[PDB]
Amino acid sequence: MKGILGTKIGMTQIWKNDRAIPVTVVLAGPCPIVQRKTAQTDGYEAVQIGYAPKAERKVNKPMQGHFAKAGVAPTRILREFRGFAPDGDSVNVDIFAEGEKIDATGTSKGKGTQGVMKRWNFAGGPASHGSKKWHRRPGSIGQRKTPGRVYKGKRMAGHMGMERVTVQNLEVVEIRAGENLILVKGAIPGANGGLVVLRSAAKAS
Amino acid sequence: MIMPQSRLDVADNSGAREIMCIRVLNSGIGGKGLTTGGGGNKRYAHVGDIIVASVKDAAPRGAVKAGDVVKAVVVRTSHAIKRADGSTIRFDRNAAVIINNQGEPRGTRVFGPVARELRDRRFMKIVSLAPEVL
Amino acid sequence: HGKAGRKLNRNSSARVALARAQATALLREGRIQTTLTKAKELRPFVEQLITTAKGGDLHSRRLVAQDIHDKDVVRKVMDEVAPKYAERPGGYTRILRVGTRRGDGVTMALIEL
Amino acid sequence: QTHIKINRGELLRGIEQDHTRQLPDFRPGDTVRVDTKVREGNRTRSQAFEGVVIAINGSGSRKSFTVRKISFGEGVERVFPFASPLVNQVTIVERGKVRRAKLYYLRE
Amino acid sequence: KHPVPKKKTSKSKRDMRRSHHALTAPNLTECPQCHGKKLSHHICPNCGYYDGRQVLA
RNA sequence: GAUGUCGGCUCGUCGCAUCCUGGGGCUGAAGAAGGUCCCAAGGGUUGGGCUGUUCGCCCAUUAAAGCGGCACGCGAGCUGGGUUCAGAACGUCGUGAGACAGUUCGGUCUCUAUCCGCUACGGGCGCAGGAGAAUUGAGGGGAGUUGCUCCUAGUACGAGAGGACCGGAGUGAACGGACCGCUGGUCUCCCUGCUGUCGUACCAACGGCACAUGCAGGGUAGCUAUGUCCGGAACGGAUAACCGCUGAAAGCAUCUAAGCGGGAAGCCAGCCCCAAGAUGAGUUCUCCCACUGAGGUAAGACUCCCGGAAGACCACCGGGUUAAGAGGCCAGGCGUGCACGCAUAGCAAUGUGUUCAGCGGACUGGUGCUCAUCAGUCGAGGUCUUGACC
RNA sequence: AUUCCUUGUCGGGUAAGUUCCGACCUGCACGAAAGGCGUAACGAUCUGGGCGCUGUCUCAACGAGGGACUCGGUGAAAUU
RNA sequence: AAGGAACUUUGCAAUCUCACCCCGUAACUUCGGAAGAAGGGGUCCCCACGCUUCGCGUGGGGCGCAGUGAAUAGGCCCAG
Ligand SMILES: CO[C@H]1C[C@@H](C)O[C@@H](O[C@@H]2[C@@H](C)[C@H](O[C@H]3C[C@@](C)(OC)[C@H](OC(C)=O)[C@H](C)O3)[C@@H](C)C(=O)O[C@H]([C@H](C)[C@@H](C)O)[C@H](C)[C@H](OC(C)=O)[C@@H](C)C(=O)[C@@](C)(O)C[C@@H]2C)[C@@H]1C
Ligand SMILES: [K+]
Ligand SMILES: [K+]
Ligand SMILES: [K+]
Ligand SMILES: [K+]
Ligand SMILES: [K+]
Ligand SMILES: [Mg+2]
Ligand SMILES: [Mg+2]
Ligand SMILES: [Mg+2]
Ligand SMILES: [Mg+2]
Ligand SMILES: [Mg+2]
Ligand SMILES: [Mg+2]
Ligand SMILES: [Mg+2]
Ligand SMILES: [Mg+2]
Ligand SMILES: [Mg+2]
Ligand SMILES: [Mg+2]
Ligand SMILES: [Mg+2]
Ligand SMILES: [Mg+2]
Ligand SMILES: [Mg+2]
Ligand SMILES: [Mg+2]
Ligand SMILES: [Mg+2]
Ligand SMILES: [Mg+2]
Ligand SMILES: [Mg+2]
Ligand SMILES: [Mg+2]
Ligand SMILES: [Mg+2]
Ligand SMILES: [Mg+2]
Ligand SMILES: [Mg+2]
Ligand SMILES: [Mg+2]
Ligand SMILES: [Mg+2]
Ligand SMILES: [Mg+2]
Ligand SMILES: [Mg+2]
Ligand SMILES: [Mg+2]
Ligand SMILES: [Mg+2]
Ligand SMILES: [Mg+2]
Ligand SMILES: [Mg+2]
Ligand SMILES: [Mg+2]
Ligand SMILES: [Mg+2]
Ligand SMILES: [Mg+2]
Ligand SMILES: [Mg+2]
Ligand SMILES: [Mg+2]
Ligand SMILES: [Mg+2]
Ligand SMILES: [Mg+2]
Ligand SMILES: [Mg+2]
Ligand SMILES: [Mg+2]
Ligand SMILES: [Mg+2]
Ligand code: NA
Ligand code: NA
Ligand code: NA
Ligand code: NA
Ligand code: NA
Ligand code: NA
Ligand code: NA
Ligand code: NA
Repeated sequence: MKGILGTKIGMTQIWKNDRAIPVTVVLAGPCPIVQRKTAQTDGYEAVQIGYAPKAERKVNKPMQGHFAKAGVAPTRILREFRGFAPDGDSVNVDIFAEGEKIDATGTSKGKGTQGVMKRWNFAGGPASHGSKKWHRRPGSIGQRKTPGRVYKGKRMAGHMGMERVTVQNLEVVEIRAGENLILVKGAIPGANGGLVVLRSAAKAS
Repeated sequence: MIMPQSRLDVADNSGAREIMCIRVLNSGIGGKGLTTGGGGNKRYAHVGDIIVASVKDAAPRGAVKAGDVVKAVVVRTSHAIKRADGSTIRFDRNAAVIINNQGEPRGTRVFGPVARELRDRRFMKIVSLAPEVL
Repeated sequence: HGKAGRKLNRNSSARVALARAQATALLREGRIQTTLTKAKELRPFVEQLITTAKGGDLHSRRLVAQDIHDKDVVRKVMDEVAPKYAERPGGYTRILRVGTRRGDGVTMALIEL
Repeated sequence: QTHIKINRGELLRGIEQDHTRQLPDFRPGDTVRVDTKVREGNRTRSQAFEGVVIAINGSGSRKSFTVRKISFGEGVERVFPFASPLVNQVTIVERGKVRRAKLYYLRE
Repeated sequence: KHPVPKKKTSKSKRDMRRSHHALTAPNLTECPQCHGKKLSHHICPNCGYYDGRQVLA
């Protein structure tokens, strides 16, 4: 249900009680509400929400027009949510509590054109027994005269990375209201300064 | 870590000097004796982990002789072990303690500092024979 | 990935003898034309070299001599150029791209002080 | 991906100075760390490690040091977070004369 | 040679392939000094200016 | 006028006559452990000794270490151990040249993909105006394993010993996704040390070559599993074997013909990702608009430049002087670990002080010192019919 | 190196050995100049075991350089 | 990193080893040899003294992780 947008700032050490908890700092800047998607007026229930602030000199006339309807301030990023529909704007306070589990999603770092050993784990071949197919290079791709063809959606070299990724059940260690900061036990995908979306625990234990 | 084929030093007077790993188990000690393994993989024996192994070089006059298949518990790895406070421990050599199906030491005493995940793993008697618990 | 920090065109001794040779050249001649890439690569190296030499301490000089193996030039940068560049924050080097070439079809450019 | 105007360095410091702890000026030579050991159910033990510092890795929360002891004819290195809450105090036993920041040669 | 093609290719196909080979026309500018057409962010190869005059005519 | 042979390695996918988990009936099923049959292919199905082996036996484990198919799958993917080339030898048949139910040592496995097929990524056009951005989801893929312990409870059960289904909690293995804070790896010139030789006239200090880092020690960012974080599920609908309710034909009986219920790791949905070229091309917010006789133009974008945790090229993101984008510069962090020079001590090699020194790639900020100047190209005036509304 | 039956039987080494070593014997089909048996030394020979060491493996990572990729210049081939 | 032949037809390949001095060196043997078996130690700089000259020996002292400091450089053994 509820959630917000922020920036991955980094990972650091942090003891809680008597144990060393690795955490990942996230800036959940205040998020304005720019549009209310009513199912009646649209077709589904949702809320549009903005993040990084932009200079009006950089904002398209149309986009300015959009922002004027609610009249907050031009922002660089907009996204939507579900079942979320409160009043005012979207600060992580009251939203997330320390101890609550959360689904943290973002765009991974991408690795470009990675082989199969990297991409799909694979296993490649013997490095000593006399080859020409060391490191990677896959084995075969099919069978033979039967379906003389390779299966749709199979394991080959490709673009690894740049994917939407959602990690589930992360613990909210600490929350600094006013500094608009939040700490999350463990690692979140994507790079520092990356966009992250922190959503309520969807289907949890 | 620990894995089969991997020669260890014996931290006890069970008779055995150096023993080679035969297979890594899943240290199922508790309740009555030692229990059946939490699986047939596990590729590395951590500390406080029960492994099976063969005696390779043992001393003349002792409870255990060369060629003997026997289970032992790992007391000292060169791989580093991370404690929950955040600290870290590691020993210059890898050693174990030969035991029996009840998990008790075949020797009369232990030689050298034993880990401490051993206490966690409920290896009370080992910790008993042990000089220090680092 | 590949999120490092420098350029390479050949090996390790190379990029060096290069940056050095070219730095020397520019310092000596005040402006040279070269490939826009080689120029880009030279800019910061040489800027930094002015800043070293821009110290006056015999140390700073003996530092500079590690790169500039030409004495007349070390003296130039040391006693003439550095001094002059004393009031300006940092780095007076600029690049002007001329145009494409005929031999290999590579865009050329001028680096100068 | 987002391009906010904000110093992240300072941001991290802010959430890390609350977990930073300053120790005696050691660098070479020996040390005795008196550590608590309360993970024994209820009883709280105290053990001392005394050895030769050989590591000054990190800073802030992440800062730590590696000390090496020979205990019962067997080599032993420990690694301590300056800020570990299972560490009471640390004392310099004596200072040492060395020419580099590591000492990974004391192992042979 | 393992890398041999089965049949010769058709004029049609062999041209469809080439439907991505058209060079882009250099977008040229008018030089505000010697009214000659030059290459953006470069130096007018004619008069030699670029905000005041740098290269030798 | 050629369909390359065994085994392995690599990579898969499918059948069900099901090795393990799941649900059942029956028992010579007390319990616990089993036997047998029926339903059920979601996932899983370990590592080693010998042998070319496929098999098979053995060591040590496991819930389990299933059986087959795909040209006994897979050599324009690898190997070349086995087997039908040329050498040699033994046994052996033959007078011989030679031969094989034999055994043995040795013996070249061919850089470029046209088309289809597959993985990644762009260009065009379409989607009845030209544009910026937010999206529903028809559909499609991924995922799918499982042990042990504790509680229930030492209860039901049983002479005893032994010892539960159900339910409720913890912790592992292997696997996968992400991540780089920790632990470590690497870090091809970031710092230091060392040797021989050559040079900067010599001394001192340095540079080069000894690798495509001379050698050694260490190491930031980045990248990285052996490190860490998380996941498999709950709920729900319809079912399989099977188990029941009401209940006729056999005015008894009966899960069955009408009707209904319960019930599997399976199916559908749920979870993660893609997805309007879903040519039936969808929805919402906002902007410029009613020129001119194909072309000036608006909104808007492109080219060009400077870069980037984006990347083969394209593409994607940021910035482009109303500027903090990169470099430089400043400060700081971090790495190296005490510079040159001078002074002192010593016959000297060295030591000590100045000196928490000096040097410096990637890190974190600040600052208009440099370059992003100037300018060009492209880009709407929105078909028709029917219906409704003022 | 003659072995078929056969991975023969026992012992040695190994946690586990079809090959290897030592014996025995039923030598399918050993045998004294197509020499029998043994032998120090020798061997880029063939077989088995051990020590040390290691990316050969568990299991891959990082780094470098030369190509692969881009632009300009020159521009083939088998095949069909 | 940890492990160290688990790889595999086979340690294939690639490591370890590596010069010169000193100590020391098995079975077996045709007494020549096996042998450089194996294994261990040394190795730089300065000063003084000594000697047979480029050096070397002895003693004392100094520096580094390391002193054939870079290059050239045997891995060994048992058995058939
Ligand atoms: C049915 O399909 C088969 C039929 C078979 C009889 O023949 C094969 O093809 C043969 C060929 C590939 C050779 O394969 C070898 C090894 C082997 C293991 O099989 C893989 C077999 O060997 C055995 C079993 O002992 C095999 C007998 O022989 C190959 C290695 C070469 O020698 O390549 C060589 C070299 C690369 C060249 C480029 O130097 C040239 C290509 C080649 O030679 C010459 C001299 O050029 C070429 C010019 C030529 O003469 C040819 C055209 O006839 C091809 C050959 C006949 C066919 C595929
Ligand atoms: K480190
Ligand atoms: K005859
Ligand atoms: K769907
Ligand atoms: K290698
Ligand atoms: K070309
Ligand atoms: Mg094929
Ligand atoms: Mg077909
Ligand atoms: Mg070189
Ligand atoms: Mg044909
Ligand atoms: Mg053919
Ligand atoms: Mg069936
Ligand atoms: Mg039962
Ligand atoms: Mg073998
Ligand atoms: Mg067949
Ligand atoms: Mg086949
Ligand atoms: Mg062969
Ligand atoms: Mg012949
Ligand atoms: Mg040969
Ligand atoms: Mg093609
Ligand atoms: Mg699906
Ligand atoms: Mg992964
Ligand atoms: Mg870091
Ligand atoms: Mg000279
Ligand atoms: Mg000198
Ligand atoms: Mg030279
Ligand atoms: Mg030379
Ligand atoms: Mg050279
Ligand atoms: Mg190095
Ligand atoms: Mg993992
Ligand atoms: Mg430099
Ligand atoms: Mg900066
Ligand atoms: Mg036999
Ligand atoms: Mg035996
Ligand atoms: Mg005769
Ligand atoms: Mg010869
Ligand atoms: Mg073996
Ligand atoms: Mg591999
Ligand atoms: Mg690489
Ligand atoms: Mg090591
Ligand atoms: Mg070793
Ligand atoms: Mg094997
Ligand atoms: Mg070899
Ligand atoms: Mg060398
Ligand atoms: Mg050699
Ligand atoms: Na270089
Ligand atoms: Na299956
Ligand atoms: Na097996
Ligand atoms: Na199969
Ligand atoms: Na080929
Ligand atoms: Na080539
Ligand atoms: Na249960
Ligand atoms: Na035997």
